[PDB]
Amino acid sequence: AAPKNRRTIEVNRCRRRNPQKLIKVKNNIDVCPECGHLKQKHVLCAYCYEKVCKETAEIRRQIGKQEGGPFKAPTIETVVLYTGETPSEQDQGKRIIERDRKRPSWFT
Amino acid sequence: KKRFTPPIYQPKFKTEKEF
Amino acid sequence: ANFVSWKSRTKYTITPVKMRKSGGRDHTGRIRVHGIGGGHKQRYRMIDFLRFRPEETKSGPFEEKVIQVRYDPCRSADIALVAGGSRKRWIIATENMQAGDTILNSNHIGRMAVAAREGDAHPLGALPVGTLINNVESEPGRGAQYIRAAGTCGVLLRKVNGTAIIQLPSKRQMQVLETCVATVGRVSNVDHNKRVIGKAGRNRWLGKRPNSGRWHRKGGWAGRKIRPLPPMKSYV
RNA sequence: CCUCCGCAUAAGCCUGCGUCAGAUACUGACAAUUAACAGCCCAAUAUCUACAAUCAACCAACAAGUCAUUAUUACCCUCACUGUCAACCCAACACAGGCAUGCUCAUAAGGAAAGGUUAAAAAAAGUAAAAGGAACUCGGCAAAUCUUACCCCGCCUGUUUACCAAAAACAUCACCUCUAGCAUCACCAGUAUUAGAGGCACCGCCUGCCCAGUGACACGUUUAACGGCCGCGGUACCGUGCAAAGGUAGCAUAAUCACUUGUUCCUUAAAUAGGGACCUGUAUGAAUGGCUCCACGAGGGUUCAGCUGUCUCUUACUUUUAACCAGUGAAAUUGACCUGCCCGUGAAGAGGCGGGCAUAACACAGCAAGACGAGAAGACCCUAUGGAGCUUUAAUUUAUUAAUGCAAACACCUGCAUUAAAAAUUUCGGUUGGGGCGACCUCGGAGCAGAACCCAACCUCCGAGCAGUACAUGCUAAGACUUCACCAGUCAAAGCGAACCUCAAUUGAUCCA
RNA sequence: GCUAAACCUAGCCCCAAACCCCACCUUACUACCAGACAACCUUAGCCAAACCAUUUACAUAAAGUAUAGGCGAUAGAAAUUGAUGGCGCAAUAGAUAUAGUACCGCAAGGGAAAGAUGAAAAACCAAGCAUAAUAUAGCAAGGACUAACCCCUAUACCUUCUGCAUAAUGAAUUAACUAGAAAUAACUUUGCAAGGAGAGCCAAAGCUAAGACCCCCGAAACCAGACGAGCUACCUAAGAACAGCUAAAAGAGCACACCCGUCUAUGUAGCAAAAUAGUGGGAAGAUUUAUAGGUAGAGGCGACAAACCUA
Ligand SMILES: Nc1nc2c(ncn2[C@@H]2O[C@H](COP(=O)(O)OP(=O)(O)OP(=O)(O)O)[C@@H](O)[C@H]2O)c(=O)[nH]1
Ligand SMILES: [Mg+2]
Ligand SMILES: [Mg+2]
Ligand SMILES: [Mg+2]
Ligand SMILES: [Mg+2]
Ligand SMILES: [Mg+2]
Ligand SMILES: [Mg+2]
Ligand SMILES: [Mg+2]
Ligand SMILES: [Mg+2]
Ligand SMILES: [Mg+2]
Ligand SMILES: [Mg+2]
Ligand SMILES: [Mg+2]
Ligand SMILES: [Mg+2]
Ligand SMILES: [Mg+2]
Ligand SMILES: [Mg+2]
Ligand SMILES: [Mg+2]
Ligand SMILES: [Mg+2]
Ligand SMILES: [Mg+2]
Ligand SMILES: [Mg+2]
Ligand SMILES: [Mg+2]
Ligand SMILES: [Mg+2]
Ligand SMILES: [Mg+2]
Ligand SMILES: [Mg+2]
Ligand SMILES: [Mg+2]
Ligand SMILES: [Mg+2]
Ligand SMILES: [Mg+2]
Ligand SMILES: [Mg+2]
Ligand SMILES: [Mg+2]
Ligand SMILES: [Mg+2]
Ligand SMILES: [Mg+2]
Ligand SMILES: [Mg+2]
Ligand SMILES: [Mg+2]
Ligand SMILES: [Mg+2]
Ligand SMILES: [Mg+2]
Ligand SMILES: [Mg+2]
Ligand SMILES: [Mg+2]
Ligand SMILES: [Mg+2]
Ligand SMILES: [Mg+2]
Ligand SMILES: [Mg+2]
Ligand SMILES: [Zn+2]
Repeated sequence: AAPKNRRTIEVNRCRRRNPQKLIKVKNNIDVCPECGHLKQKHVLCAYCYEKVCKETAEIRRQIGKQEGGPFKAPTIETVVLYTGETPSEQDQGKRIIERDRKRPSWFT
Repeated sequence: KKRFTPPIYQPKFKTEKEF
Repeated sequence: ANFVSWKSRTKYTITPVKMRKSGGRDHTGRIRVHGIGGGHKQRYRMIDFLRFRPEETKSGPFEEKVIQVRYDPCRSADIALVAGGSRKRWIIATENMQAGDTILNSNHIGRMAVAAREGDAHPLGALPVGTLINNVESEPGRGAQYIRAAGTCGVLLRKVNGTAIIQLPSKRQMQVLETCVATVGRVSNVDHNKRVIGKAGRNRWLGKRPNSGRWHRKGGWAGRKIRPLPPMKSYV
């Protein structure tokens, strides 16, 4: 089947500017109390999540360096210790991942 | 008799143009 | 085209010569004869049809020994490697020609008739009337050209004047100078006529391409034609 | 998780995912592939070179085969040149296609079917399915199983319309007809058991009669050349006509004009199907080959049994597709459209016209009744003094070959004729209740057309294509008629010269003879 | 306000005048070995004759005359006479040309597009859209109206036809380009006038001069000369491939690779101008196939399918 006539710009404007086509305004956006960047209420904050992901990447790189190769996952719990921090009694018997920076305030 | 009209290729320069 | 005939060899030899098929194509490259093409590759064996060819520095009648009788791909009749003096040569083998046989080639026309013995070459004037001959020459010293296929045998009918009358296998009569040489007996491979091809593949092996599929109406030529035997072909 | 692969050589291409920097598998610059592998060879003159290969040994062959030097003379004294990359070539493309060889025969090498979500229809691929098991359908197509038997055609293996037909068509061994007595480019480095031009189609039984006609060959022959192969009167056989012979053997409702679904028996519950038969063919029939038959066939029919989603009768699920989100982003089409339904109208089937009815606005997903929907200036049919292909026993020719004969010259060549072969050029009228067939095509009389004239019809009816008489049926000339043009056809006063035409049609231009 | 719009000179057209280091024919652009091989030979056809067949054109004046000619379409003499730029184009124009380049084709061969500042860069306007989607009803307009619509009237255009809203053709739309050439004889207007005209020609008011009438695109075709057998048909040379099993020297069987393409489905602007998946035929031969060569259109080649000869 082929068009029998060219559809006019008036009809085309009707079709493509019908509110069903138009983008819907989102009212679920809100400010993150932690960093103040915008976030959707149900979604996690992009800025804070990126902070956590970068810290996780550093920790995981240290984990890989300590493991030294594939298939060397430890059989014990792991604890991340930052500069100026010593293992506690609970931390005893756990693999220590040392990070060469001050503990982040958000991290606890 | 079989009727076949060979396709006609438009010149390449028309579609090869660049800014 | 750039077609050059493979028949460029100038010196006679016993070695099989590497041939080149034509496929029925003329030197211009166009098909001149249909139904020829492909087939098993073959090597040509130079046949000395001038049976009385006395060796260099020699003359007169001479004998030769049959080393072997060999199938020839280029010929219906099988050939024989006949050796005499210090030379060998391929010749056309007669029916009852075995290895080790002695073959006499002479140019002498005696007053009487030589006792015909199969395989030997004598001038037609020296043969008894009615003897079976083959490899007959049109002219004295021309070389054998007639009665060369398998099982073909000419007949010596008359010897009037210094001429001989020969019944060719096609029954045509031929007058030739009695000095021209012809071998005694019939050509070998007499049963060649009773060869069954069996399959189209064997024809293709022999090198005969299939006939054209186009249907031809048969004209007035088609009907059986009974004609009087043509008159004698004379060469005197 | 996949692995068709993959790695090399060849061929092809020619720097085409190496580095750096800019942009936004691109641009510019820089770099690179190093010969041993491969290519690029050989001083002459003669002279040698029968004995395959196949583990080469037995064997068996046929289609009869890639693999060799010597003699003399020359001559050493001095390792260049070129390919080497890649994700690659031919297909307009990073194209599911094409693409030789050696190894790897599933991999050591090479790769990723899912952009994300949902799990609507319709669509594609696949799997499973109660009971039934072809009841579907043109047909067991497809799918599932592994499955019998009978026919037609063709013997068989092969070949063919690349891109709608793979066949029963073409070829084919076998058989047969015709032609040819011969060598230096095919046939053939051959010679009648050979070669070529053909027909038919292994084999088995056969291939009947005919040369009157045409053709061919001969100066009558020939049908395995084109082809043909009957009647009449009397009551199957008794006589006769005609013909060249009157269709023989065989088979037969055939793939065989129609009748046709021929008539029967078997087969089915039922059969225009299939198979077996017939006083079954005046349109069967014998190398335009006839019957029989072994094998074989993606050939065409029929069928037992099984099998199954073919179907009764559809359902469920997975993947793809799909819809939604993101990126990128065509195509035919399109007069403008503010683009409803019914009836009627009309260029003879209306969204637009008339009378009614209906009627806020726009999206999204489906559907295919219409827009005489898109697509290809319909391939069907007709027309065109438009083409082309092919065949001839269409018209015109023999320039060209081959023969002859006559000249010319002393067989060849040249010129002129004749005959064939091969061809070449060109055409294939019109009317027409569409075209074709049939009929007709010009002229006159009568109706249609009653009365000045004129009037069509493939409307109705009659006729003509002369005949007779005369030889002034001579010559001239006003004025008129006119078949609706012109051409042509008509009448005619007066005058000269003399005597003292009938007939409705009864015909035809120019040029040229 | 975006796409965009414009622009003036790059050049070209018609005339006049004037005559115009090395490598490379082998596989061209390849330093360096016995050759022998050498060119000349009527154009045809389309077309016109309304077909087609003989035939049909390739200074002035005599003259379109003598002649030729299916005496018709048409063809057509000779004697004789005397002989310095642009009322051009200006980037769809003018050369095809920025270039015979890019690109396309095996080859012969075909064949493009386009650029715009300034003295110095060492300084408002087409279509289409957006601003700004839409309100019942209808060739979209007109009469109107206070009022856009509502009311009433109105069957797009062109071509073709007896007759079209026609559900007959064309058209999406904008810009640019794109199609009436001329004699005879007349008519009008001048000049001169029994003469006119700047030899020739005409003339019983004619002659001389001027004005004013004759389109565009489209075939299948025909012929000539080139180019093509890297596809395909067949052939030539010298090569290569064919596992495994059954059988046994087989145009044998099953079956891979390989070749082919039976049937179904999908696809039908497709992955593909003939493919994919399944299924299937052959697969030691009349097999398949790599390389090079050959046969060329009045032809080749053909196990004739009027097959194939660069879709
Ligand atoms: N009609 C015309 N006149 C030209 C043409 N070329 C040059 N001329 C004329 O030639 C004359 C001389 O030209 P110039 O260039 O001044 O001089 P020139 O170079 O000596 O001239 P030529 O000798 O003609 O080359 C002038 O009158 C030009 O108009 C041309 O093509 N056509
Ligand atoms: Mg035949
Ligand atoms: Mg993927
Ligand atoms: Mg997806
Ligand atoms: Mg079931
Ligand atoms: Mg049924
Ligand atoms: Mg059944
Ligand atoms: Mg039914
Ligand atoms: Mg099936
Ligand atoms: Mg067959
Ligand atoms: Mg077969
Ligand atoms: Mg073939
Ligand atoms: Mg086909
Ligand atoms: Mg084929
Ligand atoms: Mg097919
Ligand atoms: Mg056949
Ligand atoms: Mg049935
Ligand atoms: Mg999207
Ligand atoms: Mg209606
Ligand atoms: Mg919709
Ligand atoms: Mg329709
Ligand atoms: Mg349509
Ligand atoms: Mg038409
Ligand atoms: Mg015509
Ligand atoms: Mg009149
Ligand atoms: Mg004409
Ligand atoms: Mg005309
Ligand atoms: Mg003159
Ligand atoms: Mg231009
Ligand atoms: Mg605008
Ligand atoms: Mg309409
Ligand atoms: Mg219309
Ligand atoms: Mg029309
Ligand atoms: Mg249209
Ligand atoms: Mg080739
Ligand atoms: Mg094998
Ligand atoms: Mg086999
Ligand atoms: Mg045929
Ligand atoms: Mg045909
Ligand atoms: Zn945050």
